[PDB]
Amino acid sequence: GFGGVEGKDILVFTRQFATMIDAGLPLVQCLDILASQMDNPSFKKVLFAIKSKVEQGSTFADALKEHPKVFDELYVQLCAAGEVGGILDAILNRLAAYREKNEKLKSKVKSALVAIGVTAVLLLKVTPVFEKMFADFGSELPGPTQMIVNFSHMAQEYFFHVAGSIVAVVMSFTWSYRQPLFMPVFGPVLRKVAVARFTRTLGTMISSGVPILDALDVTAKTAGNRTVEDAIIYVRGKIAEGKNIAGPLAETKVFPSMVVQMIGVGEATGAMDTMLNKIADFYDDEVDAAAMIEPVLMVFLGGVVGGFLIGMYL
Amino acid sequence: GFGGVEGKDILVFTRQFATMIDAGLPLVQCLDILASQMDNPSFKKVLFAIKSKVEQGSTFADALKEHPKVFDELYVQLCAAGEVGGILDAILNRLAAYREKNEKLKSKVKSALVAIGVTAVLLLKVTPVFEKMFADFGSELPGPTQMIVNFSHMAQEYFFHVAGSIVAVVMSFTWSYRQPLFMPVFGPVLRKVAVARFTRTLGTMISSGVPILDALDVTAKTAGNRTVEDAIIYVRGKIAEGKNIAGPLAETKVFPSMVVQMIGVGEATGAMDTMLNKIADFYDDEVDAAAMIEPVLMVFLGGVVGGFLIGMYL
Amino acid sequence: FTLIELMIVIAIVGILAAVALPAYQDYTARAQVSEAILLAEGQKSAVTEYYLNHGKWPENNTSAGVASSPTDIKGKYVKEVEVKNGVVTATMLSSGVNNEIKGKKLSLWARRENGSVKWFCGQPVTRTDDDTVADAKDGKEIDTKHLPSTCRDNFDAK
Amino acid sequence: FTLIELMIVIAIVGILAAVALPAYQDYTARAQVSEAILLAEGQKSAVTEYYLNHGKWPENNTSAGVASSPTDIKGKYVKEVEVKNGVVTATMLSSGVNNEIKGKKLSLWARRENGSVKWFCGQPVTRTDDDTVADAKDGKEIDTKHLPSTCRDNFDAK
Repeated sequence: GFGGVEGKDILVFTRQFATMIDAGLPLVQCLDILASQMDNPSFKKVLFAIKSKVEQGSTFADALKEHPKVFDELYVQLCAAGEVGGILDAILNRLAAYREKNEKLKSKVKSALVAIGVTAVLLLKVTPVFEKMFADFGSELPGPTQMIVNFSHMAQEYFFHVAGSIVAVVMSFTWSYRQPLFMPVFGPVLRKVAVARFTRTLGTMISSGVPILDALDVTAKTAGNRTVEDAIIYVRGKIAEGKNIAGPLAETKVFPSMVVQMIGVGEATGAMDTMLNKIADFYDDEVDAAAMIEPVLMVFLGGVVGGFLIGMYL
Repeated sequence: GFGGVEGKDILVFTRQFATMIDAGLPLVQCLDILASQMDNPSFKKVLFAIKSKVEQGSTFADALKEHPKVFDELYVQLCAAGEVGGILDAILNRLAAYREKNEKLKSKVKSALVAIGVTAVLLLKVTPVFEKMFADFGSELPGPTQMIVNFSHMAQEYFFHVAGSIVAVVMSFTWSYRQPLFMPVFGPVLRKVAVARFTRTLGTMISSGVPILDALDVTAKTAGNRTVEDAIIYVRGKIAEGKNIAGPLAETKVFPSMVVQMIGVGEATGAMDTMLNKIADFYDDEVDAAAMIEPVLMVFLGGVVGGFLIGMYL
Repeated sequence: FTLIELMIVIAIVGILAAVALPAYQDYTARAQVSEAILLAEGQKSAVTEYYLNHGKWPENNTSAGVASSPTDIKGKYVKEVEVKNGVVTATMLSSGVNNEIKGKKLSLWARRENGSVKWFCGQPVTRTDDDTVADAKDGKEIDTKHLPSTCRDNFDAK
Repeated sequence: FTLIELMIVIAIVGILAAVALPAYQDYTARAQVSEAILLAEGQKSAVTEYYLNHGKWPENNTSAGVASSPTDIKGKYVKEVEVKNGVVTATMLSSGVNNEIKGKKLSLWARRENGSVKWFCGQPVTRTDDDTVADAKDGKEIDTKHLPSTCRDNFDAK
């Protein structure tokens, strides 16, 4: 018996492979880099073993088959479908987006059938069960009827409470579904997520040995947010013209003073790889902290429960 | 009407004065340095004005009196008590520790009625509500009584469950209050805080113009953690013998590969001041952000809930 | 950083007890008085018979044919019950009762209906003549708030 | 963040009073009617004797030899008791009673057994002949729900 790896940790590693492979590095060199940039041993250890099979000439799909407890049949088949069709790059991008959506969805049920499914049944009916069970403590409560009425009339009068229960359900479903003119002012710009991804990708390609300009040309093709893609094309154009990396960044609001000042050190130090790796880890942890997706649950959780109980009493 | 300054910003500045004054720099030169190293204008601006009074010959206590909205009566009196008794150095160290405890205590109530208050009620009773909900689903559960007993006996037998609920509460309160044989292995070593303080102190004395070795001799007397003091005495001893600063650091785990690589660039560039200032501000921001403070919550969260449910079951 | 759910819920049960304190404290007193009333009654029989058979109100317990000793008609909250000229007064003990009702009392008295009598229940009264009583005004009467709706009778109720 | 134990427990006692409200309100009314019945009875004696001695039902209170004035046979919840041809009706006061029973009444009537009579208790009735009465149908009868199991008699009960 062996377990997989965390949702976070699959995420980081699938993202960073998709990024390196779409950069045109050799698959074995992609594998080496993410292993060598890893913080947990179990990841660095596996990825050396996956790479060891790839250097014997096996496909990535067949190399991941050595860890079926970590990469399930659906993951390998996605890889292998990409390898068979000549689309390994775009299926890894798909898998990275998949792993990101999976981790975010995990944090965000749990915060405040897997665990998400069992916890989501369990939260969706907790209250409405409470409710039915206070309303089953005997007869002649607030709002009931006597049991001798005809059933249809008894059930229709309680319709109030059947309704307050369904509304309670709809609410906890909404919290679980949501929760996992200046025209340019209205466009979605770069977020925290998109800066964290950028920084990880660049930290990744620099630590591997790619120059800054080669890493930026790859990244400018793999950036999801259009306004950031436009930002990064401008940063790369500025750097390729001979402007200093920290100065192309300083023109764009999305990079704080600390980010620019830290990058500006990294330029003079030949340590940009790592400046970016520490920036990226800082951002990835700020991202996963960012907490209102769990407090607003609980607001609607007990607020609806209490609204039911109040409802019939009155 | 004028406001004070932030808890963070009093902190940084009281620390860095205590550090410079305990170094034996002249008080006016201490004042100049922290003003000249400041990032906010309002701080650099005041500290030029406090220094302007000190160069007219006034005490630091009487110079801070020009900003009574920033340095309260209790702060000045501590300074003035230090100045009257010949202990200005040790009362500034006390004030720096005070300001650090004040900022940390501020972040840490406020963090998460705001959102923290609403989320903390909401987490503290979630479980104990679930619990009362499953135990209100009728009669003749695990451990109950029949309703016809006398109330006092019924309530006393359940005392088990009333107790398992309170314990559940105490636990989630502990996680919210805390959280905001190899004998040497058991000693508290250097933390993030202690590295951030060290780096700020050194960034501070180098930017002011002190050499590395003069700054290390002061710092080795003002380091609070004993194991770090022992580390820093070894770093200073190595440097004074003619070993290169990055090489004395590289022997000690508390300095990452990059802190060392960055310091190693600073040695060859004559920019150790700039390097240390940016290292320190990176660390100070990592400190105030700060991942095990959230995983251990959840351990006690569901672990206590489950302990209750099992408790009456049996 | 965290633990406020345990701190607030221990402090809402604390204030819940403070709000439930005066409710249980008059419900409680009102309960201890309802007995002084039951101990006072059931002695109406003796008094009624004595009056109808003789046409004069029983002067004291012995006359009424009841525990010759007032203190022998006590209870948990009742320190006694004395018959004074047909008027039966019940005294509240000093131990085991509210706080503003101990050592306090009420009275039951009757009136000639001619062939029968009618009983009243209320705050302490003294008998003047065979068909008239008056407030035993003195300061030891059980406060109106502690008396049932059935025991709000005035000295001149008819 | 915290305080819901005080808020819910103050709101469960509030709703507990609302559930305990109708129980105390019919237990209460049912109690106020049980007396109209006691005031009605004890007047059976006069009526019985009058009938057995004369063979005719007493026309009114005075005939039956009772407080010549109906209003003189009142109570706390009883506004009076009138004897109308052997039928004794009790009226519920307007003050101090439930709400759906005030100004409402019941009747006690008897029937010749020949040598003796048997009494009935139920909703208001009128006497037709010496051995027959009928529903005093008019809308002021105390509702069946407020009447004891011993006072559910119909106009033609034998």
